Amino acid sequence: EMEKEFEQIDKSGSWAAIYQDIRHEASDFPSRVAKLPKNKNRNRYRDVSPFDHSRIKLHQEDNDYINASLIKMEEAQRSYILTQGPLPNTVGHFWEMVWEQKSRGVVMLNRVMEKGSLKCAQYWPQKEEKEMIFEDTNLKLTLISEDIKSYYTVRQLELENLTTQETREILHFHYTTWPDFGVPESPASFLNFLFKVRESGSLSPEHGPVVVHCSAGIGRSGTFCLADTCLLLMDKRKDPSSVDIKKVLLEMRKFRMGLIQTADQLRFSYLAVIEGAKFIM
Ligand SMILES: CN(C)c1ccncc1
Repeated sequence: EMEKEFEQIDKSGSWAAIYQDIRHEASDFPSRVAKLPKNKNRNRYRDVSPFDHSRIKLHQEDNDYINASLIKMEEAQRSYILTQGPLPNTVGHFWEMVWEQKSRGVVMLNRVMEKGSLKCAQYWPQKEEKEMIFEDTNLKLTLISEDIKSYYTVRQLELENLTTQETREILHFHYTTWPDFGVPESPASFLNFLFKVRESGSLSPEHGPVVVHCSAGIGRSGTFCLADTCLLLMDKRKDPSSVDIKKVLLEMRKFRMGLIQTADQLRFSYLAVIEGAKFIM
């Protein structure tokens, strides 16, 4: 059981050590398309690249590249698209990916400004009456409603394909209170937020995979997917204590590099799963 293993690593202060074992054990696959010089401007960080095997393609014949990975968890029957925070020049690409993959939800785990720098372009409208047109991808985006709570905001958006005049409702789940440094003290607000995304039906097999992002799409984004998958595996298995969080993280790293950036994020993920398991048992 991981609750016991938590006290072990904690009392022995071994988090840096576990985390390094995971670093060394993690898959390494080619990322050739990401490093093409034509794609340099489409990447927020030169050291964070999708693997060729798991990358999302845009359907535009011109240049199909976006910094986005499909994570398929076969036993949990859960998929996720992890992506970087959009750049000023890739906001149209982001929404074209959301349109093509038939996603129902976008989960955002960062503020647009953190530590006095832009972590992300402002890629959605701030006012009902000021909609956004992405000329490069022929899409229109409208704010329908916005529900601001203490720890997170939920927004209702209409995405319209100007080419075919089809429209879809997108839910934007924005966690607003992840601290600039370190991790939340308690995982309660994060778990609440994750249960709210689940309730929406954004994580359901009826729809395309949820799109999850922070700045790089590996740290906070990793914690989100890891917690959701582990909790779902605990519902599904005859013995819930058979779920090894290190095994699940390693399976997820076959699909995108660097998921969980720090030993703090690893500790927080254990804590989120352990606490979440109480609300599930
Ligand atoms: C490469 N990169 C992070 C950027 C591209 C375009 N505008 C601002 C930043």
